[PDB]
Amino acid sequence: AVTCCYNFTNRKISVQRLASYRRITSSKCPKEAVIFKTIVAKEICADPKQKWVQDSIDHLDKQT
Amino acid sequence: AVTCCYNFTNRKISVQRLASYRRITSSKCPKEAVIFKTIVAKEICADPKQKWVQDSIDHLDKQT
Amino acid sequence: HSSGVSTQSVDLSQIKRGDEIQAHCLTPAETEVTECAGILKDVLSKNLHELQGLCNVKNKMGVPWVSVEELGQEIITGRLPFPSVGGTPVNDLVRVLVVAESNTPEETPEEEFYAYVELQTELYTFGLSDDNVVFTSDYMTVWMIDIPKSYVDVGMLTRATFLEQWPGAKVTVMIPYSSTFTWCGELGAISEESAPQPSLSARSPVCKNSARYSTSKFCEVDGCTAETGMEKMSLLTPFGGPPQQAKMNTCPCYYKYSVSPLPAMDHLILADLAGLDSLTSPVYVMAAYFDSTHENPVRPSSKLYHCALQMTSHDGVWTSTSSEQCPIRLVEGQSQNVLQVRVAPTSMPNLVGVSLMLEGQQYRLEYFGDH
Amino acid sequence: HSSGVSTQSVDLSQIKRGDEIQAHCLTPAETEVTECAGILKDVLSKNLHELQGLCNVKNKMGVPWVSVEELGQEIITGRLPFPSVGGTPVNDLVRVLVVAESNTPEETPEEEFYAYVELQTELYTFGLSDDNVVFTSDYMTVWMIDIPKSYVDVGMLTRATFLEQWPGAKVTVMIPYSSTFTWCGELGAISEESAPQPSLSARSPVCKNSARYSTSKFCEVDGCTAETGMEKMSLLTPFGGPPQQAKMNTCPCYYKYSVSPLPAMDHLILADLAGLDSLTSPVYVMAAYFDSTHENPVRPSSKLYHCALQMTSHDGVWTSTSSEQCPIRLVEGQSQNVLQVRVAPTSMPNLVGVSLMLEGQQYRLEYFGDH
Repeated sequence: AVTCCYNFTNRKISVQRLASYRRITSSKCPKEAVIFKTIVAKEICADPKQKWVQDSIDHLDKQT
Repeated sequence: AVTCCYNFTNRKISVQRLASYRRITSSKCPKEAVIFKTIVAKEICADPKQKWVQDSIDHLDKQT
Repeated sequence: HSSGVSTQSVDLSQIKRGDEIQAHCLTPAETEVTECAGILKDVLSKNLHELQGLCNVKNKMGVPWVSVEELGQEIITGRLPFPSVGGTPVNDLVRVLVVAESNTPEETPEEEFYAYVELQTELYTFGLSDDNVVFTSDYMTVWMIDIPKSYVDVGMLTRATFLEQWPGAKVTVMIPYSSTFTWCGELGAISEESAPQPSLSARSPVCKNSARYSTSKFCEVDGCTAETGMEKMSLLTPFGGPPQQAKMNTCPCYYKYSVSPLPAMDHLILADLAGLDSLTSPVYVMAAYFDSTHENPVRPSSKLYHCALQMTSHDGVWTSTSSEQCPIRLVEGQSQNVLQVRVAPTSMPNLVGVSLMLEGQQYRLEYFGDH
Repeated sequence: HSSGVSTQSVDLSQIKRGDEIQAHCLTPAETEVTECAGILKDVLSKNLHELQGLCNVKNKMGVPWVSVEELGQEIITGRLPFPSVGGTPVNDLVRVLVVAESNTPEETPEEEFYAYVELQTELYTFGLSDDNVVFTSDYMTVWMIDIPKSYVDVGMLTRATFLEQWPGAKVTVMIPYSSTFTWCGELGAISEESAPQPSLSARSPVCKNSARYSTSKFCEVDGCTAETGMEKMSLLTPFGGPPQQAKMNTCPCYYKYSVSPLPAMDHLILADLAGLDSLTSPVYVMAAYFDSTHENPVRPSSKLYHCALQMTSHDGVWTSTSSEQCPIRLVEGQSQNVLQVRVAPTSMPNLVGVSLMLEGQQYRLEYFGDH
């Protein structure tokens, strides 16, 4: 039931294809990660430290 | 007319196939070398520092 | 036979000056033969075959005698099935031991035993000269030489030149991968006619086209799901192979390459071995990985590592050695007839390979490249 | 065009803070972007294209735009035709500069320019992260990163990911081979459909089956005798190629491998180039060799070297630079329309390769291996 991130994409995603996004919170998970959900219902692992991830987060937030 | 040695064989030769042997003496040559002549009239470059070359030389000498 | 794979325990304690050998002979210490030369004379004279006790594994292949009429050179050459990735330019040096010998002929021969061994790589050819000698006897020679680990791998060619087709003639290359693990690559001379008779040593790239594992897209097709417990086993042991059966799992590739959320797993089985109930020699499993600590993004230190574990039988029970560093570990599978190689999913990203060595079988699993 | 080979002189004296760049940006100095980051800001702001003046040679290939609908990633990837052998595990590090840019679109785009470059090798993938940035502008980014020279060679793959198919988009890899020579590998994006349009860059193994040259046996057949002056020339420039004509000689292989007495020669011509009377850019010739000084047979230091010479035209006359170390040298051939690459026969044993670079043509001559 629980899925985690073991690798982060070092490649930015067009904010035009990112539906939602949640943060990893489960204790069964080993890495702190931001999971982006695309407009095609696909999830991808990202790194919070990275600026494009953060900024992409300021957009997803200031739109709801 | 003058030929020289630019590489020495690191492989020993059976004293049973070595006819004669001469030393490089020409000034037009860059490396100090012992040239072994086989029983098949073929020459090979050797290294004086090496013991098998020297010993192979003690045989070729104490037989004439 | 003229070829095969063997294993034995290596207790340095009960090996004459064992510690000393491993220190000056198998470790890149002094830049001269003297130290090791003087230790071998003491040891090898009391026992001319002692060095065989230092190999945890021995992999031998039968090579045809190629002759050189013109010079009277009987030559044997071969490509050893190196167990793991040698290293990275960033690694240090390995001090390998080379042994050339043959059976002592009951009839005094014409010339004195002789052998010239040279290990060639695409660029440089390391030729064991006289200055490398650390021991000599009527029918045996030992050389010592330091080589950048990256060079010791597939590609390196071994060539031994003799003046006769000595009986029982063979060359050995002792390669220490870890302070406590030594692998011996041996070449045995066989008749001119005979065709090369290798050992059952295979090399398998587990993640061909690592791009395929960049996401969870093919997970379902590959059969790598929380359901099957991320297990997609393939057989490694051929149809004629020994009574033991080894297999590999490719699902870890996802955990090494995926940027898609994957099933949380306590561990991951990289491979398993069946038939321990009948096996009588230990089982070794070496792992090649990169250190976890991160480095300066401006200068990524790619230093490769190796740790070898060993599953042995004590009074019929099999147990595994362990390392507080090693990313993998050996555990008993279902019963005491099955052995498992495990690892934490978080270790995968830095795992390069693993090699399974047991009586008559050797497998080199690569988690990179496509060949 | 979408591909090609260029050359120009690189006078650091007349290049803003040139010395400083080459010192902190192209030399593996500080383990941080700060120094180089602060020099680029001063220089690149006064002139955003200054770095182009540091390349003595530029080799560019046209690569198709591969798209990733799902993520909106327009990606270009390619394998640069590296001029020479990178190095040996025994070598040190090269600090390469990477530049990603595109044409400034007259119409303000939706998102900000973006590019993620990563250089992958069979083992590790060096990805130019944020921590590697040493410069940024509206439509340009510069990264800095140290890599073990042995890694920079054929095998290394270059990949640039953008979010759009930017116009004039291209990635450049500045590789300094010697303190005074820098080679720039460039990737230019072309239409999705278009097929890869490389440059006239070839790699040629001059001594295939080096065994063939172990003795003078095939000398007569090969046409390598004191008579012809040890010259067996083959054409390198194809039928459609530029107005200049380059050729290679394979007779040196004997002087590199032979253990049979060979004809004493003052020098040996490795290659020649015809058509200088019409060429308007300099000609460079880089050599890759091992240091002559001998090393401990117990630990053969295989440190590779590179020296690049340059034949230029001054008032119509062509002259060559020179090095008291470089094993090769450039001399005018018959006339001023012919150029020659020479070397002393005694240098051959340690010569690994040579590369001839001139307007529209690049050739990598290898004196080892069979591919």
